[PDB]
This record gives sequence, structure tokens and C-alpha cells, in this order.
Amino acid sequence: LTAGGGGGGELAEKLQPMRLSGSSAG
Amino acid sequence: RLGNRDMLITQGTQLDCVLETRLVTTQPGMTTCHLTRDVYSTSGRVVLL
Repeated sequence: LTAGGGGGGELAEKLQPMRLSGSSAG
Repeated sequence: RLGNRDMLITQGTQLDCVLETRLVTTQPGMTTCHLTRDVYSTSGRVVLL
């Protein structure tokens, strides 16, 4: 039917960059 | 034996410099100074700094 160096620990950590990513206008 | 004593500054040499930045130890920070004198080699014949 169907188919199928490392030192400066405090100063070097205070100088870590804060890199904020840019935006694009829509 | 030290290798080339004309091109060498060894441990314990005293570099004399003058402090440029005023130092205040509240916050961790960077300093700067400038050498006041020529610094010869350990043989005393070549100005290396």
C-alpha cells in the first residue's frame, strides 16, 4: 500500500593597560 | 679570568648619578637620575658609560 623579567610586582600590576574596545554607530 | 677588561664594568663599580625626580614613597613609582661623571672600564682606559 505504501512504498517501504617578572619583577616590580606591585608597580607592574598597577601599569596593566585597560584596553576598552571601540564602538561603531548604527 | 675576565674576558676583555677594556669593554667591561664589573660588580661593585659605583656609578654616581644625580636624582632628577623628587621621590615620595606613598605610591609605587619610577625614578630617574643622570650620571654625573664618565664611567671608565675596569682597566680604566675606556669610557663605557
